[PDB]
Amino acid sequence: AVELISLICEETGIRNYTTTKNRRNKQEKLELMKYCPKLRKHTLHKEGKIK
Amino acid sequence: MANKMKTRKSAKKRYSFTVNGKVKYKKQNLRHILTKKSSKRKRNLRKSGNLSCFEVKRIKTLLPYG
Amino acid sequence: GSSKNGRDSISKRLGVKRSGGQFVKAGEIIVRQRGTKFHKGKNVGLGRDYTIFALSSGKVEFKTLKGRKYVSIV
Amino acid sequence: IKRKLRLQLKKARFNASRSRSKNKCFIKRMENNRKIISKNNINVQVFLVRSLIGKLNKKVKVLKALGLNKIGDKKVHFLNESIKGMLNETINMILLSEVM
RNA sequence: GGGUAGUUUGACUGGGGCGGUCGCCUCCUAAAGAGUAACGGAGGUGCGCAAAGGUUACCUUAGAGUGGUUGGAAAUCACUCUGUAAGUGUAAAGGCAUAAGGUAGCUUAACUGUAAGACUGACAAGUCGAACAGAUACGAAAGUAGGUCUUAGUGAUCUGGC
RNA sequence: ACUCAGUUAAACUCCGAAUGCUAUUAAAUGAUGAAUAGGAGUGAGACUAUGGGCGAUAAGGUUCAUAGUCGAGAGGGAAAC
RNA sequence: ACCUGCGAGUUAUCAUGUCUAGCAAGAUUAAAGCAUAGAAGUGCUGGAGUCGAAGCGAAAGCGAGUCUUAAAAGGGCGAUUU
Repeated sequence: AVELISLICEETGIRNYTTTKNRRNKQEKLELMKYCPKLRKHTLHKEGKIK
Repeated sequence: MANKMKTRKSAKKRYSFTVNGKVKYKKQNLRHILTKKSSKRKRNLRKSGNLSCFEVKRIKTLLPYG
Repeated sequence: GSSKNGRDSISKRLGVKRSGGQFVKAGEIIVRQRGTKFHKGKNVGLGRDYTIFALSSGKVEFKTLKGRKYVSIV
Repeated sequence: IKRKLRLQLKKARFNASRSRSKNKCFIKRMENNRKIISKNNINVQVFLVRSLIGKLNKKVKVLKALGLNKIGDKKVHFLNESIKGMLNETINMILLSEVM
């Protein structure tokens, strides 16, 4: 009941990070302030698919 | 020419020789499931390494020309 | 009726790596341990797994205070 | 007769067949050696009188550090704490005489 | 589609077979560095957690005795003695009063490029790491934060997909 | 439960050796250390003196730790061994 | 069974190490040709090719530096002392 999700930089769309998240516990759309190395600046990353 | 020693191709495709003996190679475990592995572990696995001096003689036998 | 058990882990090689009075340089590992069997004193640091390491060159020393052992670099 | 018992018995008889005269000679030698070692800062001559074969590894290393490799080995040494400790370790295999 | 052909069907094992077992973690065996066998003696495990993480600030149980509607030996509250035996997602050990225990606010460092110097080690691997640059989080600041108190929660190469 | 007295524990320790391990210095012992290059063989051990586990504080039994011997060692002694 | 004979790490090439001989930042020719000889030679001709002389990086590419990177900021592999 745990899936591998990918955190995507909002303003570039690059899949910068991958992480684990438990489905059937929140089924929300996890957002995380992560550092986007393309921009040398922190920004918002959203949950998304892997494949 | 009748009997030139054949190189071991599967070894050629993985080993490299430095100028004065050492052998360069690519580290393992950075090919596959990667989410769980820590970032510093992955960063160290990316950078290439040198083999221990104990394998160099066998490798020099495997790569007779390279 | 065979044996119900027989299972052991790999030995982890803990213990004191540099003896008291030895000369170490910066970054040396002094103790490997689970938990603060030895606590940190002057000029040493504690890793995330309670390893004791030397922040500067010097000579290791162990002191005892209230029954607890402290490691320092002097 | 059972082999366990006869081996025990044969070994016990060999061990017990030692001569008190030889033991007294050994005791006299030990007393002399201890008396000499009790001194301090003298030149002492060390003879090796028992072989190195079969002895403990540590003691063989001590004897080779003193300089004796064979029976009949002669070495003069100046008694300080180090030599005194080595002689005490290997007292049973040496003969100490004093160099006037 | 055994009509016919080419092959596979493991090892350890107090003979073999049957049975049981094969990764990893904790303790003893283990003889006071480390290491050290067995079909030796006992357990857990192929996770969970968007908080049970990070930071700042503020606090301490369990048990014995005594007094209280349900309430009795024991639920909740007050006090005395006791001073960690309580509690630390999950097994056990080593640790934890400065608490690593508990509560609350903010927050995402559960970062990127890196790394002097090491431990463990046949090799391949694994682990600790001051400190540097960028971008932050928290705090007044010094500083801390490169997940989880630490020690199991894992799988090479080749091939293929995004 | 509490008090006094007396006991058991490899997986209990309020305490804790003797040895061993590690560092420094001074002596002592003379190619025993380390590195590189070339070339192997070995990866079936056994016994004794100690510390052990398993077995039945039985076995020339099984499996670990220290040292020696045989292995690869002639000679003398333990009647032969 | 005895005795006497026969009866097993060789040859051809490649890699690498050492020894010997020679040259030297260069060393060396292979196939093949000519001449003489009839003497399956050995004296020339023949430099196509190979190994050194620069490495690093997946490569492009750059070069006593190169790659990892905004960074010689630290290291990895080099070298200036062949």
